[PDB]
Amino acid sequence: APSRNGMILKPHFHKDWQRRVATWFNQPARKIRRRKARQAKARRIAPRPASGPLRPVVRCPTVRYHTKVRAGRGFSLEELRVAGIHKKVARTIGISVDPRRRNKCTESLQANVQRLKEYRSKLILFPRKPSAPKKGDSSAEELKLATQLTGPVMPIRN
Amino acid sequence: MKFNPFVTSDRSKNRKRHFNAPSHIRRKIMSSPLSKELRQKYNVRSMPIRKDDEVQVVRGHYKGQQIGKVVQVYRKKYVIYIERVQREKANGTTVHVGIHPSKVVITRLKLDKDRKKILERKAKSRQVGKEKGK
Amino acid sequence: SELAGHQTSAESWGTGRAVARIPRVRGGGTHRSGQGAFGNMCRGGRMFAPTKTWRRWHRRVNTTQKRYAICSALAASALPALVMSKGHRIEEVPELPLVVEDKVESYKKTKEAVLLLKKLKAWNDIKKVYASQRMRAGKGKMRNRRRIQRRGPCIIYNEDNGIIKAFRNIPGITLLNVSKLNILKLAPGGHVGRFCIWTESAFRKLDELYGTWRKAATLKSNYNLPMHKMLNTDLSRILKSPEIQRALRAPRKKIHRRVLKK
RNA sequence: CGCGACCUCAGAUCAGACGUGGCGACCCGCUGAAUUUAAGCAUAUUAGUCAGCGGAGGAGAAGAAACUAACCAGGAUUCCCUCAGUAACGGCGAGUGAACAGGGAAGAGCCCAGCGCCGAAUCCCCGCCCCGCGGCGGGGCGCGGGACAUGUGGCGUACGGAAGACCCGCUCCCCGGCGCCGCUCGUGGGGGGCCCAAGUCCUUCUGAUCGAGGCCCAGCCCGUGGACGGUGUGAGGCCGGUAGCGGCCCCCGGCGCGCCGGGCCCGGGUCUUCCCGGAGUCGGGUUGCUUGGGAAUGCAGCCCAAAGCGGGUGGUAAACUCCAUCUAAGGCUAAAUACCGGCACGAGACCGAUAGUCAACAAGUACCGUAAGGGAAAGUUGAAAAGAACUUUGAAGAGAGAGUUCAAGAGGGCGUGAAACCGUUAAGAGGUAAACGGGUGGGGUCCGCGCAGUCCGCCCGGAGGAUUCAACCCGGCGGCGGGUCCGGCCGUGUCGGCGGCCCGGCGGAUCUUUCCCGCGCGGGGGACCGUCCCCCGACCGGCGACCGGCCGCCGCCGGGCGCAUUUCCA
RNA sequence: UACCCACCCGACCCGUCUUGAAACACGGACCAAGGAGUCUAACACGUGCGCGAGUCGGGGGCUCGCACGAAAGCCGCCGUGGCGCAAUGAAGGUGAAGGCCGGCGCGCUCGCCGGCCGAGGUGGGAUCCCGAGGCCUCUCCAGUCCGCCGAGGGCGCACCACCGGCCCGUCUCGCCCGCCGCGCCGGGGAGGUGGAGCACGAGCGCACGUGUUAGGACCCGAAAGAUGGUGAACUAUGCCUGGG
RNA sequence: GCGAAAGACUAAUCGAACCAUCUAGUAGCUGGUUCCCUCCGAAGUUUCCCUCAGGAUAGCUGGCGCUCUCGCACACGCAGU
RNA sequence: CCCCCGGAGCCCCGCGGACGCUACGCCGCGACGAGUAGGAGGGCCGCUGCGGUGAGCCUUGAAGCCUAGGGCGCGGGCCCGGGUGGAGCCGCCGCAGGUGCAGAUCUUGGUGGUAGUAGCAAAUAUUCAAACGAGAACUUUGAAGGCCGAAGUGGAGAAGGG
RNA sequence: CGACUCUUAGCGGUGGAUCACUCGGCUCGUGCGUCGAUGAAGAACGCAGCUAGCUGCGAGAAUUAAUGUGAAUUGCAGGACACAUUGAUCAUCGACACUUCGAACGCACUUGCGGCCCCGGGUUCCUCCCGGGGCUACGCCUGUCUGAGCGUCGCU
Ligand SMILES: [Mg+2]
Ligand SMILES: [Mg+2]
Ligand SMILES: [Mg+2]
Ligand SMILES: [Mg+2]
Ligand SMILES: [Mg+2]
Ligand SMILES: [Mg+2]
Ligand SMILES: [Mg+2]
Ligand SMILES: [Mg+2]
Ligand SMILES: [Mg+2]
Ligand SMILES: [Mg+2]
Ligand SMILES: [Mg+2]
Ligand SMILES: [Mg+2]
Ligand SMILES: [Mg+2]
Ligand SMILES: [Mg+2]
Ligand SMILES: [Mg+2]
Ligand SMILES: [Mg+2]
Ligand SMILES: [Mg+2]
Ligand SMILES: [Mg+2]
Ligand SMILES: [Mg+2]
Ligand SMILES: [Mg+2]
Ligand SMILES: [Mg+2]
Ligand SMILES: [Mg+2]
Ligand SMILES: [Mg+2]
Ligand SMILES: [Mg+2]
Ligand SMILES: [Mg+2]
Ligand SMILES: [Mg+2]
Ligand SMILES: [Mg+2]
Ligand SMILES: [Mg+2]
Ligand SMILES: [Mg+2]
Ligand SMILES: [Mg+2]
Ligand SMILES: [Mg+2]
Ligand SMILES: [Mg+2]
Ligand SMILES: [Mg+2]
Ligand SMILES: [Mg+2]
Ligand SMILES: [Mg+2]
Ligand SMILES: [Mg+2]
Ligand SMILES: [Mg+2]
Ligand SMILES: [Mg+2]
Ligand SMILES: [Mg+2]
Ligand SMILES: [Mg+2]
Ligand SMILES: [Mg+2]
Ligand SMILES: [Mg+2]
Ligand SMILES: [Mg+2]
Ligand SMILES: [Mg+2]
Ligand SMILES: [Mg+2]
Ligand SMILES: [Mg+2]
Ligand SMILES: [Mg+2]
Repeated sequence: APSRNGMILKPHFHKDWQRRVATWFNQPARKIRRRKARQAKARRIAPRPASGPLRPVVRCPTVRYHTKVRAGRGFSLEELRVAGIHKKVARTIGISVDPRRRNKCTESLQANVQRLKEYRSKLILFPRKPSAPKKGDSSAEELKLATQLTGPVMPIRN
Repeated sequence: MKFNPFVTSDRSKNRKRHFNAPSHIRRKIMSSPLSKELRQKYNVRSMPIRKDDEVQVVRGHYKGQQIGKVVQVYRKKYVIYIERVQREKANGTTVHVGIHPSKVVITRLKLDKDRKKILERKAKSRQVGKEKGK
Repeated sequence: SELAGHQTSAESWGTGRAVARIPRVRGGGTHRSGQGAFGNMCRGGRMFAPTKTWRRWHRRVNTTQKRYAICSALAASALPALVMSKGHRIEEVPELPLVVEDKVESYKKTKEAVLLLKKLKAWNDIKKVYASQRMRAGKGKMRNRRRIQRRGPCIIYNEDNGIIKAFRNIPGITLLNVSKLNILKLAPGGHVGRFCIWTESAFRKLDELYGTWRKAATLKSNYNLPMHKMLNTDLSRILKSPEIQRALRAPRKKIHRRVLKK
């Protein structure tokens, strides 16, 4: 029974809500279950970017988010045979590989190739064995670091 | 303040851990201090009371200075009986009166193979921590 | 429970058997037969509107609101009138914004922490706290809230270098890190002005923690102290300055008892 | 009229395995209402919900695009915030009602068939030995079987692949054991066992205290321990415990080196020759349920029923027409995600015996119903039974004495012991039922008194008796206020120093890439402005923000003052 | 004042629905304990507080085994996003400025070029400012200080009434256009009218109150409907087998 | 279901069993709705409604305010006249 | 000259201000006070719990209960006196509610008046003596009178009971 | 002062309120995430020196061995034990054991009937008979054996 100038108020409680109410008293304890995992995973893969593998630079689709730039799903294939990184190997050196990205432009290609050239340079490959062959960076730049990169590796700043 | 979670500190929960406590546990709970003389010689503060230890009553109506020997241990009634600790019933038939070990002092332990390794490992533990803090 | 007094299967045979029209328990050869269930009135039954779990338990405050609740909390930790008026037994303390050396961060035996609170003449607060021990009044006894006492002096420290181990046994003492201040412990009970004992390292950071007046916080993102609705908070001096006194109508204090009409 | 292959198909208490049932909070298939709402009601709504039924797991399902989009484009699934109560649906009413993008949690990708290549390169079960045996396996040896040519294994699967040619660069992992070395985060991984500070000190209460004063700093001691429980009250110290990178002993977990047994000749980039995709499916017609999906979102049944520059999608049917974007008809997959069942725990601004679960107890018990089902009531002696010996009356139940107790005015359904109601004692009343409101009077129980209640407090006057000062100076201490702002410290407004400016930083789409580092961009320096800090000088608010001297006054202490003073008392 | 008693006056038994209850209207023997406007969400206005053209708050994140912690603190996350900062049209879409002056197109109430001012005006308007004149002051006059009264005169907030103006939709009518294109192209004008509009802002968040709803919804109350189940030991028949 | 038929009977139940659930079904209709004091204080009329035991809107009511006025020798405004 | 209150001596004192000034305190004037439904305000009105605080109270006696005991408040209620009772409890400043009962043919439990009343009336029937026993109309034995009258109140079974 | 009645109070009953307790709930977190044809969940019947119920157990039955633990158990008995001893008791539990139903399994539900193997008595397999042990359910897989078919053939 309306009275004197309210709104129309279609509220959705006709169905049965009391049964399927989800209260959030887990909320602060879930903050902690995740925090241990986040930590226990970083201590498990000790020298490694804690954030995870490297993701590519990428533009947001619709015209309202035109001008932003994101961290994409994985570096594309067309990108990779420009920097000269085999597609199956990159999965093993912390490079997200997305075999599903149609490259339409050279602008976003080179901009995104640069991160892969940049990754190589500041990448330290612990060699396969202690006494191991080429492409494993020397022992000088092996003692220098055990540093997990807290936070995203090379964060994409708009 | 207690810190360790996985301990209770709950008014009714460890009242329940008491009067449902099995006989194996109830030994440690029915422990009574040792007299100043022994407490010097062994470096042991307290002991589970035994069947034939000697004892002085310290509190209660007939606290005194006479040294009786324990007779039995009502671990179910959770209280001990002593030597001349006794009252006269209506028919003259005397009964013992229970005494809680916490309200009694041991004056001469009844030694054993079992009891000695207890007194050693109690003392060795007491001076291990004093060496750890040192 | 969602099932309080709601697992009975009572029908309310009614209106012609002279009894009540209340849902009464079916059949049986017990007492609980023709009794009355699903009623707030009746034995068994349920309550009115069973307390449900999704009551809005938790509350909210604006960020700046609960920041500026700490400024007024701290500013009143000075001003011994406000402090003593909370019954914090500060009569021998050498100065009210009591600063201590940063040796205190490294004490590791309650003996030293007890010795410090004597030389600063802060014992008397724990002394008071020591005397306020007793049993709570109500049914709170049989729910793990048995004993109660006053609050003691709070101690603030910039780094836990062992100090919280020292001042841990002394009752009433709470430890508050500077970078993590807490209205619920600086101003217990929504009253203002509790005793605080700052260490030197923490006393420096305070202006860099949340700001002086003509400078940013530089540890919080964007925050500065609140301004004043008025500066000269005293008006006894305002009201007898020559500026005000000069421009005043002269008083009227010849209280005119009413005249009886003859 | 025989014997022999194979194809179909039987029988075995044949050799070896495996399935059923239970639980059911969460999960996955299907089935599927009506109360209700619309103020009637049939569409709608309740609601793809309850019940029904099937099936699982420690999570399930989903999942590697026949996607989203229209952008300078994104990139498996699941969850959270958001989109948004919005696009749409609807007797366009009641009501219903998504997604995309963006942020975040997490983040992992992969296999077949086919087309082909390879001497079936394969797999299973037997029998002997070698190791291993409480998740039955590896190693070898056998004309010991059998499956398989109606198709097993290796490469390979669309992100391309194979095969070739030549371009470049040089080769450890896997598993079965056998050991051994570091016990490997709650700050020694999981579990078990046993262990680790300090008063029963003085006095005093009391039935008994764990209480009240006291005790070398809130008293003694300990305090990395002051949580809790026990104990004849209210205990850090009496007892268990508590804290503690505290100790010790087993077991289990998991990771690290060695030995052995076996498996494995496994790359990377360039040019050419071919090689390709899942049919009674897609799609269309139609009918029914479903979504919000509309000239049909999804699902079905029936009918029709494909294609190979094809097919699907591109959210109003249709033709023509261009673009975009995927690759269906086959399969596997951890992580965030859910848990009113179960094991094991922890906590609470919760309830406190008609409350809290039906259940604090022999409770899903007693009991009812043929049965499906229904389903209670009921906690407390004391601290210790010390639970009333004995004498006596009585057939006995019950008493009277006695005794135990701090208490039986705590006696076995016994703490406290209310009201209704009843019993008797005391007092007062009583023909208009009682009760009641206003007003007094009479009587009572007590209560205040008085064995005068004459209530006190100043000041003063008088008469008695007693101690020391006030008044005054002198010594000391301590204040107050004052101004000379006098000397110094302090801060407000202003000015000067351009002095901190780089020995002050932070901020800024300010400016320079003359710079530096890294790859036009990023980082760093240098220029600029706004802001915050040093030197000194001046004016002024000289501000409770002080310090020192000088002064004036006060007070206290100590001296001096001995009595027309100054106090006390009556 | 409260216990008992006495008297004089007054005086019908409460709850309830009701035009009307002491009612020959209904509930009520008595006494104990229990017992009824709750929570959530969504609006709305009022009020308090923080910040203010912004302001958050959530989810995340960074910090603990919580004792107090499942707290507090912090984060270009702080704006991804919501709400606000802008409307109006069904939609393609457009989108809040005028005034003035001078100069130039014929000032043509039309089009263009340089300068000034910038949210227009009228009437009330709390009201501040300016104030003629007074009113004394122990003398006659002189005269600077201090206020009181103060006719009259000015700025004029907030708000109200009105007239103007601008944005968008629609209409009418009419003019000149610009030209990367050609005008079934786009662009401007005058007058009226539709609008939840602008016309130098007031929101956001957090509390609390009141009210209205959706919720079991202030408590108790149907006759029913639906889904699954259990019954022929009574009784209704049929059958089988016995007995009278 | 069963009925030589009365809507009979179906475990004290029959014009449609009993049990549990959906379920706290719905009620414009009865009944109840818990401490004091202080201030203000109604309606039973209007139009519309499958409206006539109910609502919607009018009034009448209260609360909250605000804008001013000037009894501060110096008032405009209103009105059951 | 016509002087200074650290003193004019004060009915005005402007040099310093109440006892009074919890500044949401205190005070002086007037006016006015019916009330259902309803609204609003105030409640040192009350109930339970939490954060504070009361150097609160407490085995020299807390809660509750009981009181022809002394009183305060318009009242909600409150304070004291005694008594019994045997372990905890309240005041103030804030926060939170499952917060106040006469009533609902209310729920559960308890208890009255009715009332020592209705009632212990279907099938004809008992009596004497003894025994036992604390105790006999009612048991047991004896004696007498009687009924059931073999389609039984007699002698055996089924189902059911256990 | 007769009795009755009423009011009030003192005490006494009746009744169980209030109050104070609480080995119980409720709620919210956390870790784990554990059934069964080698016979589950559930049900029946048994089992203590004196034992009905709850609980604990399964003819080895108020427990068995084992390992920690280290002197009780208790209502009363009664006891072994040597408390210098697996050592009383409790906890753990990893050795062993598991009556009858129950998916329940030879066929049936009366508790009745069988079959097939074995080993005791009987027999001297002589068949019963008596006693004891192992099998005998449905569905399905792989393999194995014995087969059937005017199914396709081949050889004859
Ligand atoms: Mg991440
Ligand atoms: Mg209940
Ligand atoms: Mg199953
Ligand atoms: Mg309806
Ligand atoms: Mg209706
Ligand atoms: Mg209807
Ligand atoms: Mg319908
Ligand atoms: Mg539906
Ligand atoms: Mg279901
Ligand atoms: Mg799966
Ligand atoms: Mg799958
Ligand atoms: Mg997606
Ligand atoms: Mg919105
Ligand atoms: Mg729907
Ligand atoms: Mg092949
Ligand atoms: Mg100890
Ligand atoms: Mg203690
Ligand atoms: Mg205690
Ligand atoms: Mg399809
Ligand atoms: Mg539908
Ligand atoms: Mg279209
Ligand atoms: Mg697929
Ligand atoms: Mg009870
Ligand atoms: Mg009770
Ligand atoms: Mg109960
Ligand atoms: Mg009781
Ligand atoms: Mg009781
Ligand atoms: Mg007593
Ligand atoms: Mg008692
Ligand atoms: Mg009693
Ligand atoms: Mg009398
Ligand atoms: Mg009438
Ligand atoms: Mg009448
Ligand atoms: Mg009626
Ligand atoms: Mg119907
Ligand atoms: Mg009516
Ligand atoms: Mg009134
Ligand atoms: Mg209480
Ligand atoms: Mg007691
Ligand atoms: Mg409550
Ligand atoms: Mg009540
Ligand atoms: Mg006859
Ligand atoms: Mg017979
Ligand atoms: Mg009486
Ligand atoms: Mg009584
Ligand atoms: Mg009871
Ligand atoms: Mg054949």
